[PDB]
Amino acid sequence: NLMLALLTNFTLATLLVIIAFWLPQLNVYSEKTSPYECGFDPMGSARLPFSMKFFLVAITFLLFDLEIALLLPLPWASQTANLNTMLTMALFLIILLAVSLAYEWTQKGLE
Amino acid sequence: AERVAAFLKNVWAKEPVLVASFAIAGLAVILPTLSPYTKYSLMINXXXXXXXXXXXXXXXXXXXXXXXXXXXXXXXXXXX
Amino acid sequence: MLYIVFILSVIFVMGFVGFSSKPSPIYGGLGLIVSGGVGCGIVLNFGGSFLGLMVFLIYLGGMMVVFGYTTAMATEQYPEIWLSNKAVLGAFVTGLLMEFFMVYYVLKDKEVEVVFEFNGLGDWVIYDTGDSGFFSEEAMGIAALYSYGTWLVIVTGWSLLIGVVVIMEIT
Amino acid sequence: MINILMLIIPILLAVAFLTLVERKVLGYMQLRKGPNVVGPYGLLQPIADAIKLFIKEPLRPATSSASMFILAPIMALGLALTMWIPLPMPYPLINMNLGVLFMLAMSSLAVYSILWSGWASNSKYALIGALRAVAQTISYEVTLAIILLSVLLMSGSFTLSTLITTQEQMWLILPAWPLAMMWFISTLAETNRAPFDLTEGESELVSGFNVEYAAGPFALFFMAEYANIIMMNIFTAILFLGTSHNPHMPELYTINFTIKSLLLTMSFLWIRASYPRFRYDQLMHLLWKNFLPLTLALCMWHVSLPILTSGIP
Amino acid sequence: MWFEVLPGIAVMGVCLFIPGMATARIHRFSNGGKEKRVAHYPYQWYLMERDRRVSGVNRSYVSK
Amino acid sequence: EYVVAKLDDLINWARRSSLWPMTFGLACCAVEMMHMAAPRYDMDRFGVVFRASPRQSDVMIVAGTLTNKMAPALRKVYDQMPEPRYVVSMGSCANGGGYYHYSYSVVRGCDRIVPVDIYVPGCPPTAEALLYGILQLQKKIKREKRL
Amino acid sequence: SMVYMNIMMAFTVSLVGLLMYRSHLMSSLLCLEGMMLSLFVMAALTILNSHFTLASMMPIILLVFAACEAALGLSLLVMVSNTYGTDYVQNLNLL
Amino acid sequence: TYKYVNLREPSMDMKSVTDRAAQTLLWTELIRGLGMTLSYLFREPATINYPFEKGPLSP
Ligand SMILES: NC(=O)c1ccc[n+]([C@@H]2O[C@H](COP(=O)([O-])OP(=O)(O)OC[C@H]3O[C@@H](n4cnc5c(N)ncnc54)[C@H](OP(=O)(O)O)[C@@H]3O)[C@@H](O)[C@H]2O)c1
Ligand code: SF4
Repeated sequence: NLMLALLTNFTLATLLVIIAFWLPQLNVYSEKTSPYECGFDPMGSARLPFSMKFFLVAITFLLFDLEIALLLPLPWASQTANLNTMLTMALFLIILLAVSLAYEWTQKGLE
Repeated sequence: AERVAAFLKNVWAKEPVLVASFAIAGLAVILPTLSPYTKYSLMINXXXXXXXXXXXXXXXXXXXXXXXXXXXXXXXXXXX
Repeated sequence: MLYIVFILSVIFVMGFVGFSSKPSPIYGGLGLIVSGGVGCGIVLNFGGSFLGLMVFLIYLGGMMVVFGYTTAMATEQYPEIWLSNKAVLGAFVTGLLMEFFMVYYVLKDKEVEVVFEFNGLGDWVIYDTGDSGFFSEEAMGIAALYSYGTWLVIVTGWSLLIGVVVIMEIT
Repeated sequence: MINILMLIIPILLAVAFLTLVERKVLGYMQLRKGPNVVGPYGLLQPIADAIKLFIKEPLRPATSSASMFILAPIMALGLALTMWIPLPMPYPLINMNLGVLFMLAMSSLAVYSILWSGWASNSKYALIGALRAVAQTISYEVTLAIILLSVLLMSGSFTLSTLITTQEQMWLILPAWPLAMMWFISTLAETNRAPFDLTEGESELVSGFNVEYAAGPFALFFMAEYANIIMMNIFTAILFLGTSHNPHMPELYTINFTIKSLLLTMSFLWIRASYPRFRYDQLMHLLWKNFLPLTLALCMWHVSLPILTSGIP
Repeated sequence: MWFEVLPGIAVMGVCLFIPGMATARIHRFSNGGKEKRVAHYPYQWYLMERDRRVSGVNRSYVSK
Repeated sequence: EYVVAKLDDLINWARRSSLWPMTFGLACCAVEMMHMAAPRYDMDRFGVVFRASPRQSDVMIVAGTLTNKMAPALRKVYDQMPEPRYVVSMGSCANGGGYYHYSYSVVRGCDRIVPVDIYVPGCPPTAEALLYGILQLQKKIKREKRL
Repeated sequence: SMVYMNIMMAFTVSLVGLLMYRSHLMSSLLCLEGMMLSLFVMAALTILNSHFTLASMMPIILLVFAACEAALGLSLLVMVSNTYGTDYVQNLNLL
Repeated sequence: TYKYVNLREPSMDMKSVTDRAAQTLLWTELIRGLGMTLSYLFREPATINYPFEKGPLSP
């Protein structure tokens, strides 16, 4: 069973958290801080946009990932269908992806 | 030479990985059209049966025999 | 115990309530992992491992891009929990009544539906497919193909060329 | 079922005994003595950390978040330890209908551990280590699937059982010569102990998925992050290595498979000590700008090869 | 010196050695013949189903 | 009775085994604190692993001079530490100013800000003498929890 | 029939989700991929039960186009924040 | 005195360009850097454990 295999690993992982959660307890003072790592009071309270810099490169992944998923037939489809008719079509998707990346060379962005 | 040998060495000097991206991908298109071996791969692809064989009613037919080992239809014998 | 897909379909709608009842794109982002990942199991149990795991490949990868705009652009002000806001929780509490109250009618007899079709029980009828094919089995077993639909390959290749050029003009 | 329980407890020990190698081999690489005092050769120290970090260490974050944060170390282990199940081995636990698809999907799902740790602290200091961890992983997921496809089209289908049988005379390193070199870099897509790596180690910035986490969740992160290093080392030893199969004697396979993986296990810690970090911007320029046109050209090359000379499963 | 390094490798030659042998040697108790059948596609699945139906009764895979 | 008494020593054995320091780059003492990582005098996986981050570590080593500008900074770092925590003030600056002491900015002895368990007196804290700062720490951990 | 009724009920909630707007514009782009997820499950079950084999290619094409609109809308979200500050449905000028 | 850090381009034509391109295409010099710490692993560490061994000093 796939369901019994996945759940037994997941239930053992969450049980180890409980062991580290309930055993160590003595005092909880107003001692824990927001930023940590380096110290001092947080100048940037809560949340602020920041954004930008990688906005173009991240978007292109969402566009490219669909094509790689459409490339997944290649080792699994080429078994029954004619190869000569497929050769013109299978390469066609890979060629145009290089064309889109060639347009990505002319000003890539801020990244 | 103006662009055949003069411009080719410029790609090797600055960003040399660009040479391999055009040469290897370029040969991947030219080779399957000219080489005399590509037609053999399609032959075995058609010969390998995925579905079960179908029996047809025989009434005056050429190159058709029983299921036993005999010369019928064609039958693949391309390389062992 | 007999039901496999039906229990998973409950978890499928469970994550979908956190979209109409807006929980911000982090708690609402979780829905595409929780109900999305269980949603693959709905496809997997019927058959075809390819198309079932194809949902995992994009709706988690593309969600990382969405995550690249959760800590960016707009939403970085307050987390906005779906358990805190009165306008949000009111949509969730009515949202669960659209799902959990429906399951109450499933147990014993056929369930009442808004559509004309009756739901009934269907435990063995849930699969509704014979063995038939053996070698190179399943319709999903040889699903994706470049042959026959040659016209479909060109336009998909075109649409993935357009976007890259177009987004460059926008930005 | 007993096999799953016999693949978590001895496997968590392998991630525990990794801590030795993480400063013994890395130590001798830097000409310094590692584990020595605690055990005969410091062998009692890796098991001591489990007594140290879980039973006595108590922290929970300040401003925090709600249910999420503590959900993330559950997501760390419960998605990276499940990766052991689809592994072909001598014999796999529930052999998948398509093997590598489950390996690629759950690896990308394992990235969420460092993603949800960004919203662990509501403060902006922690999410900078998370935003850096996005780009250091998001770009390398492109080639990871493409370089797989060139190997998969060369040999068999997606099923991991066929990948053992295909290597009977020679390894897949020799036909896939530039592609094998790519899988020393593309394997380091996940936040691993390396020179390429991701936003996880200190050095310049604050420690990602560690500054927000305690000890107990933070200790649970290392049991998942170092676990992925072994996972990629085994996965390379299936796709590129093989040597022999032998279905009659499993003993001859199990010894020979471990030596091939252990040589690769040292190789990532060899990388870690040797070289500095590649920078946030310039790691995005190694791939995408430079390596993506190279991999696709080899992907173009590997499409033609089964058509040029017969190579269909 | 490698006399300190090698116990770090030898301890890995036991723990990582377990998952390989534990999967294979458990097939003795689970099945009659030290083998678990590969499923893949319905063709191989049907052969297991008719085996359990034909005079094996309770056992999933059994010879004769 | 006997199992209970030995289990408390087993928990204390984990702190006797390994303790992670904090890289307080506070003064010249921090340079000799880097010499603990240097091979000739090593505690690297003898009982010390450098990793930083105050949330993960067990022991914080105050390595040098503290000022009024640093007194609010170090205090909450000690508060960011997990509750079983040990402070080793290493150097004369950490013990009450190398010179200083009668100066305007320097806080005297760290104990005014954060309590200290193990003192190291050495200005240029020789790595030979520094090794006690971790070895005596393990020796001081004797008994925890009776009831 | 039985399984279809649950995933149709999931479609109706996501239908309201595309028609409901509160503060941020990010909810719509989640629901755009959400509605496409519900259509994909509906397509997968219909084709596989009454086997097609040829038409099982069609949802794979649909899944490609599922994020084609979603990638363009998410890139439009970028330029709104550059013109303004934060993307808001509450903040618009046109009449 | 002037030592000069600038090399003023080592590559010129044919032989000097291709070998400088070969190291950037694959690795080679990184594998050469990998072998630098290989020999460092082989040689004995100059390490002193305190509770038994003691370090060098002065009168
Ligand atoms: N609830 C209130 O706040 C309140 C209201 C009205 C009046 N008061 C008065 O104010 C006082 C508040 O003190 P508290 O409750 O804060 O003190 P506490 O927290 O109980 O601390 C007392 C300490 O003394 C030790 N101790 C006490 N009795 C012991 C024994 N029989 N054997 C061994 N060790 C012992 C304990 O050590 P171990 O932990 O190691 O045993 C403990 O650390 C009380 O005495 C009470 O009369 C309090
Ligand atoms: S005690 Fe001496 S060595 Fe240490 S910080 Fe002060 S002056 Fe420097």
